[PDB]
Amino acid sequence: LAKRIIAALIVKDGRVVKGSNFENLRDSGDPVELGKFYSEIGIDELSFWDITASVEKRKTMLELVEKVAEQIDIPFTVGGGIHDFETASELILRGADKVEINTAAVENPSLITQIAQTFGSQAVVVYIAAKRVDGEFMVFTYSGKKNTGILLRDWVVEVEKRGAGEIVLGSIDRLGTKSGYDTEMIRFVRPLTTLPIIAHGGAGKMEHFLEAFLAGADAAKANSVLHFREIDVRELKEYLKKHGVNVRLE
Ligand SMILES: N#Cc1cc([N+](=O)[O-])ccc1O
Repeated sequence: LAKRIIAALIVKDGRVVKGSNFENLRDSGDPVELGKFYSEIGIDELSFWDITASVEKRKTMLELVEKVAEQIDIPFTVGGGIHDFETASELILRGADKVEINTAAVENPSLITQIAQTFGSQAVVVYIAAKRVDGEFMVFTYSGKKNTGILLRDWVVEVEKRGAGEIVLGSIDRLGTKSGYDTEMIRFVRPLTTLPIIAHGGAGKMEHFLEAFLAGADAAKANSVLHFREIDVRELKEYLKKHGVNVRLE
C-alpha cells in the first residue's frame, strides 16, 4: 500500500519540547495546534511521546489525547511510560488510535496481547530500539540505557507472534545524527515480519526517506527535521512521488 510520513512530537506538561519554527502558528509550542497544522499540510499520522513527571503524567497525557482527538481527523499514536493495560486502555478510550510501548513490552510481552485482545492488533505499536553490539543487532530498553541481550531478530518475531500491529524500528546508532535512516537495519528486519515497519532515527534530508522506503519501510517517522523546517512535508511528498514512491497527496 501507500508509504506514510509520520510526524513525532516530544511533549512535556502539554508543551512541544523545543517547539517549532512555524511562525504562522499562534503558539508554535502548542502540540495541538502544531499537530493540527501538520494534518492540514499532508502528514499521514501523528505520534506523541510524553516525558511529563510522574505525579502529573497520567492526567497530562489524558488531557493531551482528548484535545488532540477533537482537532485532528488523521490517526495518532501516544506513548511514553505506558507500562500496563489500564494506562493503555484509558488513553485509547479518551481518544488515541494507537499506543506505543517499548520497555514494558520487553519486560512483559503478554502486555502486547492484553492490549490487542480488547483494542485489536492495529491499536498496538511496539517501538524497538536497536543497536549494533559486537556485530549483532541487540534490543535496548530504558531510553537506550540497558542492553537486554535479546537479539533484534528474535524480538521482532516474538512481537508479531504476541499480536502487535506495527513496529517502529529505532536505530540508536542514528538517533539525533541527521546522517540517514539505518537502511541496513531496516533491510535486516524486513524479511522477519509481515507487520508494517516504521523507520525512526537519522532523518536529515528528503533523499533519506526514499532510501528508507527502498529498504522496505512502510512509514518513516521524523521529529526536529520537520519542526525546525529543514524538510517541508509538501516538498517531501512531491519528491517521493516524483521518484516512484506511492505516497498520498492529501
Ligand atoms: N514515537 C516515538 C518515540 C519513541 C521513543 N522511544 O520509545 O524511546 C523515543 C522518541 C520518540 O519520538
